[PDB]
Amino acid sequence: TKFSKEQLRTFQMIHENFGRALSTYLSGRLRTFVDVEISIDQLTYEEFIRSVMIPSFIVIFTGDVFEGSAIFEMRLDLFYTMLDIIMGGPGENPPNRPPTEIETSIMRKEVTNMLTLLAQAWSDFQYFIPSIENVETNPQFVQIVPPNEIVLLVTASVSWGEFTSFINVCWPFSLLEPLLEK
Repeated sequence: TKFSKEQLRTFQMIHENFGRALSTYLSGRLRTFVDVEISIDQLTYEEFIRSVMIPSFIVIFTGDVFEGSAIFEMRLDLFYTMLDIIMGGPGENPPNRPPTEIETSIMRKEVTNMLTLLAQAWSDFQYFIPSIENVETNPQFVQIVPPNEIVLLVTASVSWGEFTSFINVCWPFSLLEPLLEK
């Protein structure tokens, strides 16, 4: 429904810390300097989901302590750039298609690492171990909460060279609400 002023301040700080960890992690994986800027916004789930590209890499995840799911979404340009470089290539001119089984297998591990960094960012406020529930490439098939429910959307602007892409983490209010006291 809404958040206190203290509450969004806490969330910004948590994810700014995630962002710094993400920058170091991605700088390692893409073997170049990767800048990460974190912004936070509050909007309806329908507004978020309609902003998502077809196709994308959409990972639905939860934690041992969460009653419900959250979303980790990565643009495919970043997905294939990372993937190519991780496999030994230049990261030049990425395709625009759903990933194959092989590519999903490799990049799921990367997402698992990044979710672990997200969990580490949260460690003072709420311990959790992330687990991946589902992976989709079309946001039409992603309806974790009702359209009008408010979500906290964490946007990571990822920039390297002349390129700039995005990773989003979507936290539904119904997931955060029982934790808002902390």
